[PDB]
This record gives sequence, structure tokens and C-alpha cells, in this order.
Amino acid sequence: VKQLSSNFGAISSVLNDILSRLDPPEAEVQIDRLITGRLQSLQTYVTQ
Amino acid sequence: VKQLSSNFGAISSVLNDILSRLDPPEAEVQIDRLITGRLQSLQTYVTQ
Amino acid sequence: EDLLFNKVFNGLTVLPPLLT
Amino acid sequence: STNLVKNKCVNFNFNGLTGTGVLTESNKKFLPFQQFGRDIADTTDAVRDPQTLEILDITPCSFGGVSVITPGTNTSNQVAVLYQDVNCTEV
Amino acid sequence: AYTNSFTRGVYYPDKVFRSSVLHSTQDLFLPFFSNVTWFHANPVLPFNDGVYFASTEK
Amino acid sequence: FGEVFNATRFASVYAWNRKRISNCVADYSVLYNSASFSTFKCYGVSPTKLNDLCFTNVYADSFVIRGDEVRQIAPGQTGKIADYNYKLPDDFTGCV
Ligand SMILES: *[C@@H]1O[C@H](CO)[C@@H](O)[C@H](O)[C@H]1NC(C)=O
Ligand SMILES: *[C@@H]1O[C@H](CO)[C@@H](O)[C@H](O)[C@H]1NC(C)=O
Ligand SMILES: *[C@@H]1O[C@H](CO)[C@@H](O)[C@H](O)[C@H]1NC(C)=O
Ligand SMILES: *[C@@H]1O[C@H](CO)[C@@H](O)[C@H](O)[C@H]1NC(C)=O
Repeated sequence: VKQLSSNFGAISSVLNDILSRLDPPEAEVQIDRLITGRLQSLQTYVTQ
Repeated sequence: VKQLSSNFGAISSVLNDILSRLDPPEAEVQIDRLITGRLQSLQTYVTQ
Repeated sequence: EDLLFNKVFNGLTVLPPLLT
Repeated sequence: STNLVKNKCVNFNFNGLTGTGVLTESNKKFLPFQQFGRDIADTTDAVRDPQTLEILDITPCSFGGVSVITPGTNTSNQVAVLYQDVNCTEV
Repeated sequence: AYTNSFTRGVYYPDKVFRSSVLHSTQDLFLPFFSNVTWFHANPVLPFNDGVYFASTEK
Repeated sequence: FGEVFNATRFASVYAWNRKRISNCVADYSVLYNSASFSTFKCYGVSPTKLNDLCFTNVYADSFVIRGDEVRQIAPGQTGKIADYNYKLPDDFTGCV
């Protein structure tokens, strides 16, 4: 649950505020870092 | 330990070399490439 | 028990076992 | 360039070899053309300094973990502290 | 004439000291058991990538 | 916004000034499409987003620079003017 509040190197931790600030041309950049970090979080949970 | 000397797609493997021939806005992008690789390697060690 | 004991840096440390 | 101090954690730099640690005198013997040594896992563990022509051992500067021994806060507030694999002089 | 090297043309590829170990390198070497020209006594040769060169006399 | 963009005398780079601006309604429509601004660009926030994004506090700065040097007012580069007079933190979230 708590890893849902890391930026993983983006501008915001909330995707509603990632889509509020950096949009599609640049959301393909900021949303992708959130996707990358959250996927890894979930995979660590499932392996353990 | 032998993974502390791979680039993972960076200009070198030493932080004192990215902090010496790059300005702070350009060294972030190169430090993150090392951080991601080293985190991956440490977490593989901990799973096995 | 002797024949048996004769036959067989950067953020990394080794902790000793509790029983010697 | 500058002088060289031994037996203290320093930031050294020999010709471009850059690191930090404590430098002592050694019992190795390089070959006249060899300028520094490294061990298995390829870490630098010796060096030659370019003015004395003497080789020096490099040892990382002490580090470790800190653990606190508590008899339970419901019994006391006293604690003890362990500095893991550190000699007592360096605390 | 041509002759056969056996284990010849190994050089220290860096300034690094190493104690009792087995170290692996990638570099430009003269392969073992190679086909080395023989000259007696001479002509213009190529270079193309480094050169081994031995010689014998008093 | 109307007066800062139409103030008659702008300060020089080294003496740039801050218009403390808060507690108001910001309307970027005309400011966006005034059809006169040779260089509108910014970061952190999309150019079409600010129109409704509410903000905590906003600061406005102004100066006058040489022409070609304009690019140096942006995060992460150098130039005699961006070196000694004005540079922007790399976590910048405004518009230029
Ligand atoms: C912990 O403290 C409570 C409150 O004083 C006490 O009731 C309890 O017995 C204590 N637990 C022990 C002594 O193990
Ligand atoms: C700790 O340092 C002292 C002081 O030199 C030394 O005599 C001793 O051998 C070291 N190690 C231990 C385990 O005491
Ligand atoms: C070396 O190559 C030449 C090329 O014709 C060949 O004639 C000769 O037999 C070779 N020598 C050896 C030792 O293989
Ligand atoms: C600034 O001056 C121009 C030129 O007359 C005018 O059209 C504009 O409304 C004024 N105010 C603003 C906020 O641009």
C-alpha cells in the first residue's frame, strides 16, 4: 500500500496530478515511470 | 560485487566520474541508470 | 571431528553464529 | 601535489586513482612497471606513490551496524549499544 | 620459409599488479601455434594490427 | 497580469524583481493566444493545463536580456547570463 506514494522519479505521485501537470506527449514520459515502479512493487509482493 | 563495475548504459561505472564530467542536470540521468541496475542486482541476490 | 574440520568490503558484512 | 599521511581515513588521489580509506605501509613487491595492485573481485587494495616509489596498502575506513539492546521499555529505560565488528578504540 | 610459434607473444596488458590468481583478458594477441614468416640475411611488410617480432644473434 | 506584461520600464537581469501575486483569478486565454509572444514555453505543467489548475502561491519575475541568450533561461544549461545573474532550479514548475 505505501509504495503507492513514491514518485519513482516523476513530478507527482498521484497520476490524477501527473495527468494534471504533464500531459500525453510528456505523460508518456511521466506516467511510464510510475508504471515501471508500481509493477516492480507488485512483483516483489507476489514473489515473497 | 562484480556487478559494481557495469555501466547498465551509462558513461562509466564510477560516481566520481559522472560527478566530474557532467553538470547536475545531466548527471541525474546517468546516475539513475546505475541506480536501477544496482537495485535489480541486489534484489536478485536477495530472492535467490 | 577433526578430520571433518580439516577437509572442509562495501556494505557487505558477515555475522557470527550464536553457538560457537 | 601534496604530502601523504598514513593511518587515517583520507580521500586519496594518486595520478587519477581516486578513492577513500586508510593507507598503511606494506610487504608487497610490485614489478618496476606496475603502478597499483588489485585483488579478486577487482578492488584496488594497493598503490604506488609516484614520488617515493613505495607501495602502500589501502584499507576501507571502518563501518558497521549499530544495535541497541533493550530490556523492554515496560521494565526500564536503560539500553546497551553494540557496534558490529568494530574495534572499541574507534568509537 | 614459415615456422610455428608455440606459446609466444604474451605481454602485460596493463599496469595492474596481481598476486596468485587466474585473470581473463580480451585484447590483441598472437594466437598460439601460429604461422610466422621466416626471413634470412629486407622487404616492406604490412602492419594492419600490431606485430610480433623476434630475432636471434650475438 | 495585465500591468506586469505592460509595465513601461523593466529591470535588468541582475536586478530582477518579484511581483508578489496571490488571491486572484488567473485567465491564461489571451496570455496564451495574444499572437505576439515570440517565445512561450514551459515545464512541469502542460500549456493547456494551467487554465483550471488551482495554485497555492505564484511568483512573477521579469527582466531584459540579450536576444540570442533567451534559451539560457531554462533549467540545465549555461551561458554568461544564466551563469551569474539568474538560474532556475531543476525542479521548476512554472512558465517562461
Ligand atoms: C507491562 O506493563 C503493564 C502495565 O504496568 C503491566 O500490567 C504488565 O504486567 C507489564 N508486562 C510485563 C511485566 O511483562
Ligand atoms: C583492537 O585494537 C587494539 C589496539 O591496537 C589491538 O591491540 C587489538 O588487537 C584489536 N583487536 C581486538 C580484538 O582487540
Ligand atoms: C602457412 O601458410 C602458408 C600459406 O600458403 C602455407 O603454405 C604453410 O603451410 C602454412 N604453415 C603452417 C605451419 O601451417
Ligand atoms: C496591454 O497592451 C495591449 C496593447 O494595447 C492591450 O491590447 C492589452 O489589453 C493590454 N493588457 C494586457 C493584459 O495585455
